[PDB]
Amino acid sequence: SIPWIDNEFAYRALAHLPKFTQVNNSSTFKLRFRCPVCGDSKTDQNKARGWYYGDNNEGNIHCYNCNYHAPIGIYLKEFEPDLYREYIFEIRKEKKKIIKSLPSCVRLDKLAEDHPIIKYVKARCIPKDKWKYLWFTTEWPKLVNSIAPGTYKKEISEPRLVIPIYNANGKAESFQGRALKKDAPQKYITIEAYPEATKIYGVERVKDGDVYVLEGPIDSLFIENGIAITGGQLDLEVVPFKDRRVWVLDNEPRHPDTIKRMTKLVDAGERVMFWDKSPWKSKDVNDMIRKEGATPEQIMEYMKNNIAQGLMAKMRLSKYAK
Amino acid sequence: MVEIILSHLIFDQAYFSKVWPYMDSEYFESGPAKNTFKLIKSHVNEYHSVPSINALNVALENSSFTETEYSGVKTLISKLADSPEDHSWLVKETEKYVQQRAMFNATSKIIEIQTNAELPPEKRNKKMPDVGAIPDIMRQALSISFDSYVGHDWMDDYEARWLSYMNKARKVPFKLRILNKITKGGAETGTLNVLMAGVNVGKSLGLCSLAADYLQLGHNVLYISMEMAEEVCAKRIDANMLDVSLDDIDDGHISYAEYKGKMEKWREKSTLGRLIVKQYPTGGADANTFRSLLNELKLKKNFVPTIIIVDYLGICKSCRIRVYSENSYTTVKAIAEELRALAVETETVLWTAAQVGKQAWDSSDVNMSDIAESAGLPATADFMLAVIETEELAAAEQQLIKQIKSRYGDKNKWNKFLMGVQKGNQKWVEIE
Amino acid sequence: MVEIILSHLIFDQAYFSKVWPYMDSEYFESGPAKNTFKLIKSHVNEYHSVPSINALNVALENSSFTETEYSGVKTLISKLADSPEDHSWLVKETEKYVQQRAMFNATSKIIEIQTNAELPPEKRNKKMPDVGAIPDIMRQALSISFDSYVGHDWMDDYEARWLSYMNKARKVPFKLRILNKITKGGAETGTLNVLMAGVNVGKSLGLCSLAADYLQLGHNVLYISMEMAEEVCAKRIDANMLDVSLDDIDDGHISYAEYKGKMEKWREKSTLGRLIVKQYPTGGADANTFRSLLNELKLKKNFVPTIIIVDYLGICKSCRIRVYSENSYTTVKAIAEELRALAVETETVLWTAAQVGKQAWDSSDVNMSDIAESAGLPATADFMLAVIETEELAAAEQQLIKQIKSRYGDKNKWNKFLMGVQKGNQKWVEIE
Amino acid sequence: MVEIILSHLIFDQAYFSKVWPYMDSEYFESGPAKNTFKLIKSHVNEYHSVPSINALNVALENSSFTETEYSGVKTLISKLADSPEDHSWLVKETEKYVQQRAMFNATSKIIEIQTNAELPPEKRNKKMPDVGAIPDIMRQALSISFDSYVGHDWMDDYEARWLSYMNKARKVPFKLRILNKITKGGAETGTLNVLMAGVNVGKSLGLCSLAADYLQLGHNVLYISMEMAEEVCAKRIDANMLDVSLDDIDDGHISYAEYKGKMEKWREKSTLGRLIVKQYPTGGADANTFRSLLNELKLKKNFVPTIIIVDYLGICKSCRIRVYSENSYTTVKAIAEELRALAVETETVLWTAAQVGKQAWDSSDVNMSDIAESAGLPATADFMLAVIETEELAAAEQQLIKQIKSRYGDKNKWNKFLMGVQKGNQKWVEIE
DNA sequence: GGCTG
DNA sequence: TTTTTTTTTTTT
Ligand SMILES: Nc1ncnc2c1ncn2[C@@H]1O[C@H](COP(=O)(O)OP(=O)(O)OP(O)(O)=S)[C@@H](O)[C@H]1O
Ligand SMILES: Nc1ncnc2c1ncn2[C@@H]1O[C@H](COP(=O)(O)OP(=O)(O)OP(O)(O)=S)[C@@H](O)[C@H]1O
Ligand SMILES: [Mg+2]
Ligand SMILES: [Mg+2]
Ligand SMILES: [Zn+2]
Repeated sequence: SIPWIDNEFAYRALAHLPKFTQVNNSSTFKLRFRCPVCGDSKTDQNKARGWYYGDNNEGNIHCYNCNYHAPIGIYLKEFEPDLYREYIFEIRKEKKKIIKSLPSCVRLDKLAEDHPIIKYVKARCIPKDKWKYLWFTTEWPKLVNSIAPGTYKKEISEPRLVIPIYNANGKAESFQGRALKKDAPQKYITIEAYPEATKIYGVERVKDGDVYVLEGPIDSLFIENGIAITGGQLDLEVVPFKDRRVWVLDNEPRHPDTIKRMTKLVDAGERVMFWDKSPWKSKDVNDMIRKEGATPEQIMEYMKNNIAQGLMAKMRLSKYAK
Repeated sequence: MVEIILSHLIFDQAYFSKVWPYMDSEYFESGPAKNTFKLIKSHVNEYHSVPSINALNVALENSSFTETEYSGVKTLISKLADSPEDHSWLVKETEKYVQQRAMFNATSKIIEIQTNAELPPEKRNKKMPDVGAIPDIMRQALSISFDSYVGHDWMDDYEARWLSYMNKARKVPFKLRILNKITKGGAETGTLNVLMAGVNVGKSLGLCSLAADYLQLGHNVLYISMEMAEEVCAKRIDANMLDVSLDDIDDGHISYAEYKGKMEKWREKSTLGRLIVKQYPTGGADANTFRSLLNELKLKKNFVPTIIIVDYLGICKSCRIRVYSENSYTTVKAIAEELRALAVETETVLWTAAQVGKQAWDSSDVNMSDIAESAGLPATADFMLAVIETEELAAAEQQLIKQIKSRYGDKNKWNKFLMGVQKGNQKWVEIE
Repeated sequence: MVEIILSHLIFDQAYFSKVWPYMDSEYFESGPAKNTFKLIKSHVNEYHSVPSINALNVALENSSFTETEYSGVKTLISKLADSPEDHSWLVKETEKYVQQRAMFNATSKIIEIQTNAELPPEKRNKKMPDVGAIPDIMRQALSISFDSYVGHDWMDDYEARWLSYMNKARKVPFKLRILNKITKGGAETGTLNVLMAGVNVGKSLGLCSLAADYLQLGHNVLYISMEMAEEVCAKRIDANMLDVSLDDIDDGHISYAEYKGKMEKWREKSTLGRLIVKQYPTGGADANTFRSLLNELKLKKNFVPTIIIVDYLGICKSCRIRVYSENSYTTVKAIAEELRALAVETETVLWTAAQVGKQAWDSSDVNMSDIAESAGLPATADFMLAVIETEELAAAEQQLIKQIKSRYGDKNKWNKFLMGVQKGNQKWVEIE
Repeated sequence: MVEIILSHLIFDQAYFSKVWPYMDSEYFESGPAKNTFKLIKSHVNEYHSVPSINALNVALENSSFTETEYSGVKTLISKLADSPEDHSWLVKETEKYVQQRAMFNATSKIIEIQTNAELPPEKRNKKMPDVGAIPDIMRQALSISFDSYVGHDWMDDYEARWLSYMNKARKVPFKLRILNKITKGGAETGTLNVLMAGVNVGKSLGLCSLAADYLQLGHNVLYISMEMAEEVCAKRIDANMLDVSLDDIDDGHISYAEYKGKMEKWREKSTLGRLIVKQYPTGGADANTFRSLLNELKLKKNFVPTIIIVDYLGICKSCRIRVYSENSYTTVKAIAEELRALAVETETVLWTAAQVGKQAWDSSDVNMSDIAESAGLPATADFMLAVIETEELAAAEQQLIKQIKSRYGDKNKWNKFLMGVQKGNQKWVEIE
């Protein structure tokens, strides 16, 4: 198919749609908009469940409200035949910033031992030394607007735990804020100094031997050579130590997305971790530590004797499925 | 009370043996309870015994479920515990819960039926019952009690059988004594009775005469005609009942005054039923069509027939068969089986007609091997009759009946009785 | 839809007289519509006539309603429509509206009954019907139809049926005295009538004679030909109508002047019908293509026929069989059934012809047993006329017509009759 | 389920006897489970008896491991309880667990072999097998089970086969001396027996007589009828058992005193079984429907049949072939195979009836080639009898039961034997 | 703030 | 919509 011309035609046709958004990352062409087929959610007028994907082999539209999915050509012919004919004829026609200041931030290692967040991190059972990499803020929106103005409409006083993300050079080019309260718009609000900032945590702290890729940076704290891809799309290329890295996901065997990711990793022949014999059964490492009492050295012992790759990984995954 | 039901299924043999055969997965919920009951039912199917807690939470729950379903099932299984309750209150409460859940499911189903039928065609979700069969679903939901009624025990149910014998609550007597002395009281309710006559020998004079007799006997008669219009069949019935020749109604020798007088004389009699004639195109009506017609008659005209007369069995179509078959053996047999199933479902005496083979034409005797369309039709019929008036009986206004297959009695007792046909009045009279 | 219903209750007579007995207050609403209908019903009860707008407003003024009710009723009364919609659509749409509202009310009532049933027995309403009344209630919702016509009801349609016998509503005359004599007034609508041709008997001569006779009587005739083109069949029709011999047209004896003069003379007569000749390839026309042809003629040509004449039954194709054979019994039986179904569903007289059996060919007398189509044509044919052409009859320009199957009347009344066949003009004349 | 396996190894005894030989240390784990199983195996090797919990603690004390795992092992032996689970489920679950672990170990071994093969020969491991051993070892993991017997060995199992000869354990006598003589002990369990005859000849009569004879021999007989109603079959059984003619029941020549007296006289017998008569629509029940019926009969009452009389297999439907997808031959063969599979599964004698062809309806002799529908039904049947009735036989109240197929004896020793048939009593009597 | 096939 | 095996049935 012809992705670029389809993307252009979809852009022309859907420029006028409600909630139209040009959600285009560095490698994908997605358009977010309110689904004209169903008007998206009747209750929520700000929902834009109409999505066009040009990254797909053929730019395809799908609504998450009316569950209407089709190619761009089908929608164009069934809704705008006028430009559809011109498009179908065209078918054969073609034929960096570094964060330097920490306003309203007090590092946990230098924070007072009586601070409530210190007590919470004790409930989180984080190693004391790791506190020299985490700050606490009472003015997270204020701090972000001080560093990146216009981010927050109001600089409300919100206490969060700020983990700066240091590049291999050790330069904080981003930061993730964890809301202390159980209720929040997002558990981990991550803001980067520049769009090309590193999405991998602990890169500056990588040592010799195998490197363990985890989910949460706090989880990586308990682990030597623990790096954390800070959200985003899992891309092998952006990940260093492509020779020696070790994949460690959450212990959620019945969860479908986790096993999908693990299948993706193993099909790339990677070296992954398996929990099919773990004495603890919590979802993640920190949960095993705080609940099952799991201690980090036992965890490392288990993991160094549970890494599998290739056919070994595949067969050990089959059993771990369910 | 799902938790109590599950707990006493696991931890009570008497309660299990009492309530398990009436348990269904569509009674508990769309969450943990349904999954737990699925595990229990799978274990009972596989091993014919009630599972324990270990079997539930290891041998069965360690299979395939999402995280939320797994957590719910684990919590429910851990919550199960034996509780001392009387085994008369538990059964009654479980029966009430089952009845309530059956009613809830039936209400949801009929709501979905109405919603589906409200939608226009091409999106009507076929195989879903029509709006006509809403009350039967509710009636089925009402009778969902825990009573053991599987079949007819010979020794345990002889009282009801004797009541049926003494009441004779299966026979529908004829108006002809000759047909009653060979059927031992007439035809039975769930039966398929057949006439075989040939071409222009009868085969609708006989059906019309039987319909007229049943009408005079107070029965509701439904005449489904595939080969004749409603008006011509009603004219034959009028000739039979008004004692007027069929030609006289055509030439015009009968006045409107006497016609209306005879009709009103018949109306005032309390011993007169209702005859409804419905025509379908030749080859365009099946058992499903007849069921739809019955439902429409019951809803609109409040008409529940006791006699159903199909003018011709061989020019109908099979509801089960989807692709037309050139083999007349299978199609006619399927049609006859469907008609007899309809008769036994509606408890209606079903009369129909069959065509004899060309060899039997102008033959003084017609054997069962002269059936034309299919040899499976005589196997499914409860009573067959053959009309063999060749040449001399026509001059004497007679017809000879052979009694080829008789399931009401011995067909070798009174094989021939020489019925008195009258073609002008379209009726049968005896030779007493 | 409620606005239209109220407007055409106020401003119509036939609609009122048709839909008033099936109109209830609970069918409309719980707001302005219900109040307006209550006003209408009160006025019609106190004064047995449809109220006017001024009278309706006076009644609303002298009524007990609050401010919001007063405003709603006033607005609705001011919003009435006197538009003259078509009656059939109006009746059907109001019937659908009434049925939907009745179903909704019944479903709500059964839900309320179930909810009341699941309440402390000491604490429940006594007026609420028991659960066992649920299946009956829904039945009353399904028994709502403005007009009940399911089949022909004996003793309930005797006055309409008599008007059929006196008015001969079904008969279509023949223009030949002998054929009218043996059919008691001609052939009937929704029938299949066939001609059996023996030795030296063309099948299309008789069909063209019948088509011409029907054309002269004012009937719309659709002639579907298989083995011949449209021009050839219409040339046979011209030979019969213009009195020109068939060979004279090919030779050129008749000039354009005489042809046009005769055609315009026929066109002047108001007792002439329309003839539409449609050609189909051999075996390429089943009795489903004819339905499409009729639909196209009705939509485009506005031509709705009363007579359909198929050139030859054997050449046709059975839609049910799909597989085709030059001379196979199963196909002929299916073709006859499909054509008779088409005749019944279109209310038209359908004519066709077949070849008699070889033994029938040699014998001047033709027996139903002596027929190429045995038990297939003398089972689906209302009338089967047999045509015999021997050497002596041909020398006298005659053909012996024998009646082999007559559903219309007695087959043996006038079985044999001599017909004056003219093979040049393709005509049948009577014999004194 | 390693905890359950270890607990029932230590405590349960028969489970230990059945499962211990098929136990290896590689099947459990690489952690506490493996250590516990190694301790148990060492103890059972030292002392040829199952150890106790105190013995396990002593073995842990004297034979020690590294404390890291030793704590896990000592906390692993704190949960092994008696937990009296059922034996069959425990054995099946242990077999499934060991099979799964064997498959996992085989896959890991073949992966390791492939990895070793990739390595250069300089540093490759020597203990690992070559790649050529990958298939066979996989087979060694495929054929792992607890079934010590894979088949029947002629010389090894000469014992336990002579037991089947002393005690028949298969034969069910017929209550008729002639049938026992021609069968050498009666019909066998897990067999399909067929009575073939023409239409209206006695097939249901013979089946009812057999059912009555079995009922008199203390047998549970389940009569499944596809055509006749339950009351009709029960009336035939009453006529056979109560020595009252069918005419007497339909003419009122028997009083309620006689009927109840005879029924209670039969009830007082200790040599009487149970007869459940079940009715299904024609063509609306299959082998799975029969299995569901048997399950509900076993649950809702203490009824496990030993004789199953299906009225006619030809009017059933296959549980594998879709409806009317195949011809008569394939469908009837599939139905017969399904019925025989049901018979062998339930270990019951299954009697049924079949129709003969149209050509054998008036024949004094019936051959195996006269079977209607499939010819695979004689192939699937274990015992087939042909019921022949002629005018001379009917004049003497006799039939001509002929052996068509016999897997119980030589069909030629007594091929044709006369049998008196009382049609009024629906009874078979033997000429003596 | 993402999430489809 | 044709094609080919096998069977079963029926009609001539
Ligand atoms: N209008 C009539 N007047 C007098 N006799 C009639 C009339 N119609 C039919 N008959 C006679 O009734 C018999 C015809 O049988 P019907 O009851 O019409 O059914 P059928 O004709 O045998 O069925 P088929 O399939 O059409 S042959 C013959 O004996 C006719 O002579
Ligand atoms: N209800 C009955 N009343 C009197 N005699 C009967 C009755 N049913 C059967 N008979 C007699 O028993 C004979 C055989 O009947 P059945 O054995 O039931 O027949 P079948 O083998 O099931 O075949 P069908 O059903 O008749 S095609 C009949 O021909 C009659 O002589
Ligand atoms: Mg007829
Ligand atoms: Mg029977
Ligand atoms: Zn949408």
